[PDB]
Amino acid sequence: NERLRALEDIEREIGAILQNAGTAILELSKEKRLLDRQAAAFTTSVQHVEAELSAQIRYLTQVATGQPHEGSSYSSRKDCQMALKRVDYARLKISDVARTCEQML
Amino acid sequence: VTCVSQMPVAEGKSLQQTVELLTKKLEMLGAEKQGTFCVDCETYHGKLMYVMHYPLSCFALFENGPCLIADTNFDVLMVKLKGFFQSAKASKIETRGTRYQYCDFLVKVGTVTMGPSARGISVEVEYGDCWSLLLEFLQSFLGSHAPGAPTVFGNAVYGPADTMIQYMELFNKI
Amino acid sequence: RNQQLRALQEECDRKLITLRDEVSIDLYELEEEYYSSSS
Amino acid sequence: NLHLLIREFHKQTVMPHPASAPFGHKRMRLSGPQAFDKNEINSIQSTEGLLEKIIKQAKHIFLRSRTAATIDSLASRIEDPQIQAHWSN
Amino acid sequence: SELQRKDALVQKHLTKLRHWQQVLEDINVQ
Amino acid sequence: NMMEYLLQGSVLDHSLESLIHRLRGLCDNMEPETFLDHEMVFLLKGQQASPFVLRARRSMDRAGAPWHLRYLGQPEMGDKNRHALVRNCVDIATSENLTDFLMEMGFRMDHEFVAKGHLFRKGIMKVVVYKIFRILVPGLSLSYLVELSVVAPAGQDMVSDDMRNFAEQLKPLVHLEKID
Repeated sequence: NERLRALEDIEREIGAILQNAGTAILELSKEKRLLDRQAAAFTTSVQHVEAELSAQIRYLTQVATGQPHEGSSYSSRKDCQMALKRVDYARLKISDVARTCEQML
Repeated sequence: VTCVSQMPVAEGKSLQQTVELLTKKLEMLGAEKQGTFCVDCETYHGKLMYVMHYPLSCFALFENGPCLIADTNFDVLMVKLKGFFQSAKASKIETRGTRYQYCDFLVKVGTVTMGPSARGISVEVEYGDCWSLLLEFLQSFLGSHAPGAPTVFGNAVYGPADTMIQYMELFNKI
Repeated sequence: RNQQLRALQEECDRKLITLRDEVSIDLYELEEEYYSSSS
Repeated sequence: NLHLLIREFHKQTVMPHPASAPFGHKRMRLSGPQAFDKNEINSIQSTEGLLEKIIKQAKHIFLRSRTAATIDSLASRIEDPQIQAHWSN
Repeated sequence: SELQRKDALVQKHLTKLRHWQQVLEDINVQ
Repeated sequence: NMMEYLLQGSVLDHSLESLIHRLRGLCDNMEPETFLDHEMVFLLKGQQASPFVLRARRSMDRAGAPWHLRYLGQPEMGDKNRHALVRNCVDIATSENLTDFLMEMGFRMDHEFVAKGHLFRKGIMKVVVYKIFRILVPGLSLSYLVELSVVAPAGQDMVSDDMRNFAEQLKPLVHLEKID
């Protein structure tokens, strides 16, 4: 939920920062300079991805042979569909009763 | 719940003849067919080898016996502690009979276990004290018999197994 | 999502049951008013 | 019908509360302490599906016949004491 | 009097049904 | 002939969150939960020289739960590349039943193992992790123990390789096996 989305956003931001640092290093070392030293840090950012790789290497890996999270748990979804259907049926019955009452006048 | 039970040891005609007469009297009373929950009575002992069954059997070692597990668990415990108990070698008898549910009242006729024995008439109450209808039915069912008086009416809540052990205690009677 | 939809269906069931109770009071009232007169 | 069948499947999937290895339903172990001659047989499993929907339709047609009897009494026994009914909840 | 009572009951039932329609639309709005 | 092939594995206490999440992902239960009870060992063996265990645990969180006495003996030394645990036997009893039988047959409270952990289920196999609590009488390892237990009759050891493969599926967690 929260932690999974946070780690995903963190990995996405890490990839974006790595791409930006690579582009900046290319633009700096292409033409003209001490700032090019920070370009080396871009390579360090690449190592961060490797750490993420390590983070993916020594990750959960529950089975690594099948798919986890058994069951879509959509029984609740089906129950909600039935509830909405009952609500619609009640609305239809109420509309019929209202038409009958209006005809009574 | 745990209702009384006794064994009027009749004679004169025959044991099977007396059993048939009691069954005919019960049928005249309106005993409906309800299967045959033949309750055995085996002895190996101060433990026991109670095999009476009420769709579950158990042996009451002492203190009326816990015997709260299923029959398979009890048999597994017995076969596991083969010899580790003090209760294999005594006479292993088995009583039988039919169980008829007249109307919210089941009656079972425990026949001769090893062959020398009586036919114990066992009844089952609904809620349970509660001897008014019990006595009204016992007097209309048999004659000078069915005294009962188990370890009941003391208040540990309608114990059947203690009554069954009391009935099996009739082994030394013959 | 499971907890969210469980709360949603609980709210829906509560609303439907309140609707049934109000309609029950209404039907009792109207049936008493109707059966009191025979045309 | 859909809700009953999916509830059946859901039940086929409550937890057994296993300690050694029950992996079943507490109704199975309840026969041990609490002697059940025929209760445990009735509490194990039963027939359902088409029969339950059929008897529900039977209840429906019985309600329809009761309503028809009431309407016939109202239309015919009008000068008679007007019988008054009230459904349950 | 019977007609007036019937009309009053009908008006009350119609008001209740309209209120229930409104709250049902609101609940379905989610 | 209900045998057992339970493997003895143990997981560090710090590595719990990832472990429970891995379990609930792969297979733990339908909304899994925990348990709470207290065990005790009864020792009465003069000629057999073998204290026969009896798990008269009372699930305090459950109301009227039957005492699930568990005996285990005769460790099977099959050497079939599996755990081959001792033959087990379960029996559900009522309140004070185990105490009454310990008083009648004659037992002695060897020791007490109060543990607590989470529940897990699979298709056939079972697994459980918990932690013991060295508490007083009215109330010593403090380590989660991941045991992959399979209780069933003898059969043909067909589920043995299946359980071994499923345990290897959780290799980043533990490497469970038998004991001496």
